[PDB]
Amino acid sequence: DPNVQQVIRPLATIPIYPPTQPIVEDEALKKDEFWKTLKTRISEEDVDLILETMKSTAKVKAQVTTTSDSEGDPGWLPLSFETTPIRSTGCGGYWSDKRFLRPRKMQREQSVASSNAEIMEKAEIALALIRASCLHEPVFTDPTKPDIALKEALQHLRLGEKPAKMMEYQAAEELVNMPERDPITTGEIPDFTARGY
Amino acid sequence: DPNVQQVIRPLATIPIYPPTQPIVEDEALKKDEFWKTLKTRISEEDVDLILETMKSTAKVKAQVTTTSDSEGDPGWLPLSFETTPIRSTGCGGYWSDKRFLRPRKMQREQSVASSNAEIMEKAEIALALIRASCLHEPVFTDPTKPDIALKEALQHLRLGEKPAKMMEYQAAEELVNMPERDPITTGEIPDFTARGY
Amino acid sequence: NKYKIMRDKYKMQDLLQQLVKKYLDVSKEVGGHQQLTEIVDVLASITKLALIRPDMWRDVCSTHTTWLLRLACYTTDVVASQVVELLIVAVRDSSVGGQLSIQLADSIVEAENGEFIEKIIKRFLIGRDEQLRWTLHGMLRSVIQLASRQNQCILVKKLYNTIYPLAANLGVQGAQLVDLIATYAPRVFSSTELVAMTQSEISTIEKIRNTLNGDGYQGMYKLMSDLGLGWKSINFDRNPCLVCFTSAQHITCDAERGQCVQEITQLLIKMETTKTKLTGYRAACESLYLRNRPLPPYKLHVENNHTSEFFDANGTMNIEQLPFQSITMPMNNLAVAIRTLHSELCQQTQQLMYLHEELNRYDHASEVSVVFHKPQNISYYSTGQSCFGCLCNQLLHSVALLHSSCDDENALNLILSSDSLIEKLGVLAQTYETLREEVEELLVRLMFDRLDVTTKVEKLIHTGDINLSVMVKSLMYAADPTWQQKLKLLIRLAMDKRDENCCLQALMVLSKYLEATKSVTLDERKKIKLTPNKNITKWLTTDEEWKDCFAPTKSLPSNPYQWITDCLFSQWMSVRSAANQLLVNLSRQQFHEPVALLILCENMSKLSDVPSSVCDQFMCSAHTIIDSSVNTKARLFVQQFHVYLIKRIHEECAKLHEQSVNLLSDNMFGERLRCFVELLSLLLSGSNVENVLLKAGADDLLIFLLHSTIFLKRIMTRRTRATDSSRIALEKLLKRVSCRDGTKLMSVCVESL
Amino acid sequence: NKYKIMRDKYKMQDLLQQLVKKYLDVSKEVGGHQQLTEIVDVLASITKLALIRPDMWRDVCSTHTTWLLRLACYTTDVVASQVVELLIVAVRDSSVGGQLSIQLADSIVEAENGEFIEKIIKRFLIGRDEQLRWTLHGMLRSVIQLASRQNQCILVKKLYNTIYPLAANLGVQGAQLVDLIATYAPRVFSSTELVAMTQSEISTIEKIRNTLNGDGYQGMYKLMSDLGLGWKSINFDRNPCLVCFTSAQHITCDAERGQCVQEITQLLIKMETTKTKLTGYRAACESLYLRNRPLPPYKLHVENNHTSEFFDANGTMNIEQLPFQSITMPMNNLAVAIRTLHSELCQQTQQLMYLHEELNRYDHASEVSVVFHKPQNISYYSTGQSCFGCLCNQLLHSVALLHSSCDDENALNLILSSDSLIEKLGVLAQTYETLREEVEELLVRLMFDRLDVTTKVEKLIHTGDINLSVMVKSLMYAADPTWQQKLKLLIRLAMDKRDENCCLQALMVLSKYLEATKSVTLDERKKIKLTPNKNITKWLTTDEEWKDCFAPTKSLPSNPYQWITDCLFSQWMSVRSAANQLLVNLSRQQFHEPVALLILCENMSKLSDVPSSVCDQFMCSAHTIIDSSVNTKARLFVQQFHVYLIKRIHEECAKLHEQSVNLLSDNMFGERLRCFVELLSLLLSGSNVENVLLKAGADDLLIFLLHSTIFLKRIMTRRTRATDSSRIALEKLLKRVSCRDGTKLMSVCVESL
Ligand SMILES: [Zn+2]
Ligand SMILES: [Zn+2]
Repeated sequence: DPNVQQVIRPLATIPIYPPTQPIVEDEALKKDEFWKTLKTRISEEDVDLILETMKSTAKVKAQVTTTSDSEGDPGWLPLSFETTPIRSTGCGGYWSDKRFLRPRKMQREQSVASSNAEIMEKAEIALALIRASCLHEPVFTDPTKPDIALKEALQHLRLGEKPAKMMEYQAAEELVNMPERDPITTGEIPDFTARGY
Repeated sequence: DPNVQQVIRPLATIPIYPPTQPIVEDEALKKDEFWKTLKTRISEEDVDLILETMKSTAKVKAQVTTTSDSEGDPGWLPLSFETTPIRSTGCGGYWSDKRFLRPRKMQREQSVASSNAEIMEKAEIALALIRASCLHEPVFTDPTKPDIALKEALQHLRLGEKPAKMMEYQAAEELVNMPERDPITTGEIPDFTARGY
Repeated sequence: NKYKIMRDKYKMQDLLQQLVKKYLDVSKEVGGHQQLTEIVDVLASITKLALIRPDMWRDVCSTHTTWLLRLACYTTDVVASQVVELLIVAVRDSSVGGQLSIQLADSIVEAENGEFIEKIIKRFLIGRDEQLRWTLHGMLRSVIQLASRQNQCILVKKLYNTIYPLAANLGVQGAQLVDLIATYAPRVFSSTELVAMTQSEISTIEKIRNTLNGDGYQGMYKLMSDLGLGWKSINFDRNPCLVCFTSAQHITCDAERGQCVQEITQLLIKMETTKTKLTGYRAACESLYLRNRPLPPYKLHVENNHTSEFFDANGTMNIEQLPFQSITMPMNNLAVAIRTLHSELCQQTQQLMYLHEELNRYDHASEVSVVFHKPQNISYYSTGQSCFGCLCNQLLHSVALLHSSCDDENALNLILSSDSLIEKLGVLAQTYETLREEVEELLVRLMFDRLDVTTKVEKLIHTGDINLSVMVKSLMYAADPTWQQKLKLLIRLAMDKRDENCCLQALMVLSKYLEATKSVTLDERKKIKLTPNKNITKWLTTDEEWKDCFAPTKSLPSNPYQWITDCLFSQWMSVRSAANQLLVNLSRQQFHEPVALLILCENMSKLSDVPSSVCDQFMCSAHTIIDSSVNTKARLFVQQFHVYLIKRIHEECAKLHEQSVNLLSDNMFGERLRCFVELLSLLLSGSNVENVLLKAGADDLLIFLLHSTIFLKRIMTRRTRATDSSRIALEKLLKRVSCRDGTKLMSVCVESL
Repeated sequence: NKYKIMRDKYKMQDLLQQLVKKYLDVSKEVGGHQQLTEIVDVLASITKLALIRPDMWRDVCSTHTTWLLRLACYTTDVVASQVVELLIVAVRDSSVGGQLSIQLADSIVEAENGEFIEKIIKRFLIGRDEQLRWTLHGMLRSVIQLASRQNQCILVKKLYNTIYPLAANLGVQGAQLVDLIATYAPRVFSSTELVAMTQSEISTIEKIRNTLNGDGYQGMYKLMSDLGLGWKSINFDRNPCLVCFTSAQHITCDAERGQCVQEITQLLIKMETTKTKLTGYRAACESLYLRNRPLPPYKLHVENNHTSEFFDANGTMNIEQLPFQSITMPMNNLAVAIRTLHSELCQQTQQLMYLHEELNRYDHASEVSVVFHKPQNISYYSTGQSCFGCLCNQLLHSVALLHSSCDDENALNLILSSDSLIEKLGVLAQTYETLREEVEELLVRLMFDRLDVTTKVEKLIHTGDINLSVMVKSLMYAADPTWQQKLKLLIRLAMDKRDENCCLQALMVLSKYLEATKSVTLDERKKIKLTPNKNITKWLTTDEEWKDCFAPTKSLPSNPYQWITDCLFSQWMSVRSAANQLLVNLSRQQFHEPVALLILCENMSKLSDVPSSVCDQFMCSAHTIIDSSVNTKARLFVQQFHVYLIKRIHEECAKLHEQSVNLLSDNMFGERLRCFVELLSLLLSGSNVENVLLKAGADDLLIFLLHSTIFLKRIMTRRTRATDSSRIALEKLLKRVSCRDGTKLMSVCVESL
């Protein structure tokens, strides 16, 4: 069928629950309270593995059959919208036919060096604009070390502030519906036929 | 059926072609050239009837079976639109039920004299506003005489200007489609198989 | 007959004995279906014979009012409804010959310090069922009309101070109560109490305005209005509002309870999936509105793979279209799909409520009697606190209360002195259509003979914060001694802006003013005075009353009075029809036929400069004005109008060969010629007077008729219907002229040859 | 094989002999069906053998080009199409081994001083049939590419000076010709001719703008756009445009001619009635738009009683509605009715044309041969001079010509120096959507490395005469050395107005700029410099380049850089998704993962102040950024992010009993708790590294896990799906913690007891 298009296109779902020279510590890490508290909780091999993972950077490279109430794997599903605004119906494609010869909206001719420089400058400006939005401006003494950079960025928030002495959670009240009884029944009946003649 | 309304209501059609003390002339009428010309065209009874009519004031008091191409009586058909604007769908009738008791949008209480005075003043202002729109402001010395008022209103337009010496109307050109013949046929054929070997 | 009356008395008293005894016996133990059935038949039996003798039933009810009130208050819906109807029959059906109905109403109000009536009002007047709300509205009306002053006051204060706060988050369920309060508060409340109520309602209006302005209802309202889905679908992926959408085996052992728990667990997943699908559809609806591509994907939280498959199968549209359904059909299909999903969500919510009710009944209410009323947990499951419709309805209730309180001078002063209340109300009315009408009405009340308020509202209209339509509404009510200022403002705005809406409103107001003169006598109508143009110019420019017009604060634009005549040929057909109707109405007034004729003759020259598709209303108006009467025809003939018409026809015929050779020009030529020929035929045809007119004026149109008929016959391929009609009418005129004057036709033919 | 080649050559030349002889013989006398049938078979036979040896056919055609050109020019459509295809096969299909194709193209162009090619172009290139228009477009392309310089110039001047004026009033029929001119004029025209053509196109643009502004197309366009009928129904009661709507016995004696005349007479009445009905429907459509009642009646001219009965029967609607089709269904029904009437009018027009053609053929062409082409009187019956679509198409043709001429310096100067041409083009693009795209493209061409033009367009955008989207388009093309100014303007407008469209456009542009970095190597990407905030502040406030930022003409508003983060929780979901996509893209850049983590942690606190329905995209972005890599998980764990998450969970659980008891609050609580628990589970689950992290960090979350699990398990009636998911995940975490550390769990339970 050539007159039917896909205007709402689901993409691949990202699952939420996953399916289950030497490197030495710096001077700041050895003085860090949480680090020493960690060293007394696990073995030395585990600490070495944690440190190696910390200091390293990852090598970056129809029909419906499932029921609504079915159990499965939760995830995030992205939807792409290849639709046209209703106000733009029948517009914007006057010269869309490939058989036309006029030079249409093609990209300009640029050398490799100039293109790379322009791309890098545009990315730099965009990154500066986004980075200025942080409430606390981060200062990076050495950005090639990931742990140091993350520490410098996040150390002022005091994420490690332990919750205070915790108490028992007060239970949330439940939904109860007890129909009201007549107080007379839960505890003199006049003779209606006596008077009134 | 209670869920169907009449949103377009035709009214009665006005047909276009109709189905086929003494009163004496004033001094201006006797001096009017057109009146003298009329006096020499018809009898005296006809002139008396015309004058009497001129000087007097009128006593003011489903299924489709007809085909599109049918012949009939032309006329003006008015259509009334009892529709609701689409932006106002489901609005404006919150207290429309007749069982409500709050004093709704009713008219204020007025005595007869005050109501008549207000109506007359409003009509006066509306008439003045509409009358100001004329290109030539009319002056009425006596509005109780209809012929005099109409003459005073319309005499400056010179409606009586006769068309000049008329000539023969030049006929409009007709639509003709004469296919173009080949000039060769309307008046040496080479031997194709001779050469080319 | 007295024996029969005594027998009926004993019968009803024994029946009520039976009703009370059986109700008590059923309430003793846990009842069943059969337990309340005979109660229902007993109630129906007393109902059937009660309307035979309503006065005696009133006496019986007044003797034992407390028992009936208790029965209505505590039993289930079936019993309580019939008992309430019995009370209504006892109260209203009497002929109020004495004071007995007054005593009955007083006993109903006073009974148990008003606890019983308060419970009945709380249960039925603001309940789910609309019929019971109307029933209690009627009962309250009767009781309030029929009671003493102190009891009336007690009941009204009870309705406002206690019942009204409970209906705060129910949109249309509090309509009847608000109506009763708005009707009866100004008569039984003191000035201080009215002022306090006005202040409370102002605070409620401000709170709702902040809520509407804060949660982004305006943009989403605009989105739903532009797509045509309607304002009732503001948040269709939300948990449904039960006010606006009105729409399991009895547990015995623990295994069935576990099954019910599992069913609830599955239903939660189903509801979540349905809401996710609705969210996806809402994102698509938003994408149809925004003009920017390649807009990014929207990510949803899903519990399984059902949503992805659903949008794979159903996420399609039709690129082929049949004109002019290129937009309507896809939107209709989208509306159908969203309706199906929303209905499914509503049924799921109802089933969840039923399941939880059954679990609660098994857990706790397994031994309660079936005769007692079972409350429904509606306040927990109803999301009315964030429903656009319910918020607008509560705003309407507050506006109604303010309008009802405006009759007090102190309350009116408080309303007028509030911090920009009028501007806020105007902006609210402008933004949302649902609030526009009633708010406008309140403004009309504040725009009474007060002049400063009118000046403030006019300044706000000039700024652009209040619609001009308010003024138009204010002009539709009489007995207002400040109508001249508003009329001046409307006329000036129509004269300046030349917008279609302003012109249409002004023309309709003027036409109504002219039409209103049919309600008075002819002697009053004959008193209209023909003032010069300078008077109306002074009225427009300055700020004087009409009677005083016999420094230039306001300045008129370039020639301003022409606007009306421009409206006679407007591109908007509604404005065209309005202006032509106004002209016809003007033609029917006293001493104003010459004015309409002059306007017609002045605007005749526009037929050659405007497309004929715009002039049609003017042609109809001209036909009507000329056909007003035979006397008008004779007067117009004496002024040589037929000479003008024949000259126009001659000029139109002589210039055919200069025009373009295409269908449009021929259509325009035919339409203009048809108008002229129809006017001439109407002038010269009719009764014997028109025959005399045709006979008298046959010398100056015979040769033109003959040559125009020949010229129209010479056309073969450029033929339109209007040209054929014109040729036929001209032939009729020529044939009728030459019927008894063949010598003149012969002489004319000789002169032309 | 040479014998076979000679036989084929003789056969083809003999077939051409028969073709010419039979064509002449048939043209001698009035032919019939059988007269051209064998001609058609001869053409088919010579075609079927032509593709076998295209070079020999090319030679034969080049020898006798004039006869084939004459046959294509003069015969009917069936013969002419085949002859044109034969010529195309002769020209294109050769391998251009030598100059033979050049000579063939030159002879085609030069033949009879170009009369034959001019006639062919006039007949087929701008004809009714689109396939033949494309065929002639291809033939002209091949001839122009394959000819000499002088012949190319002659052909292009002929196309522009002669053929182009004829297609003035045909909307889409002149598209191919305009395309050819726009492609080949700048290469063969001199500067003076290009300037003259530019001036002519500017004059055409001004004339069309005056026509559009004068006949009231803007208001009626708005009316049709607001009702959803579409811009293609601007005047549906008008005589149909034949370009935009593509869709009798042979007279022998005078009686049949009289019957044909009578049929024409009846058809005129039928067409008039149909147009009157369409006018009534148009008046109803207008009434659905205007808000003022009791708007007056509209009067129509009728020829009979059919229209009144039609509107009595069909003038109904449905008050009942199924939500949310309260608007869509009536509009769809109205569109269906108008479509039916319009189709009937189109068929009536076609029938009228056929009847007049038959009458003309009988009157005059009763003896002409059937082999000659029969012209159709389309220019008379086509009302394209007042068609909105055709006017817009001709405007698009002029815009394309201007864009093609912009390559010349003098033409560009003339365009820039015209009287407010840029402002007029911007206003035209803003008013009508059909013209928006292409006009914008031309503006982008005028907004090249020139700076003054950019300043003028920016001033016009600030005034409100040109849409900001133009700049966005200008930012989608590289190699422009003035992009910084436009980027500054867009960023400032998004920062100030906070309109949904401006924010969406700015966010998409920034996201595209960030995504473009995947096209370069890692060494180039590692050269990003982390400049302080003062540099970007100076860039925004002043008018310096980026490299120079290392008097304050422009002033920033209150804290301006927060806008992006505000967009992370916008009420418009498109803006929400755009901002979150931008954040995820930032997370993937060099040395910028800590920045994204800091933004995430700073905005985590907003979850308690905003409704959870708005935060969902932020939750997805947080999940993605945390799940970027295992090393990120370890680094975040060492910074004690899990302690923060467990504190948030504890605080959320402890404050439940303070919240209102309704469905909405429980849903929000469940969604927030689910987000926190999912983040914690993602942090602590995965590979062996995450198992080590969970083992190391079990002392500071065990008791919280236990007590939160108990608290969530204690809920029975206020259950949501999110709460169940959170409970299940917490139970999984607790079970996995206590699998091999039961002693710690026992100690914790003892401490809690
Ligand atoms: Zn609601
Ligand atoms: Zn067209």
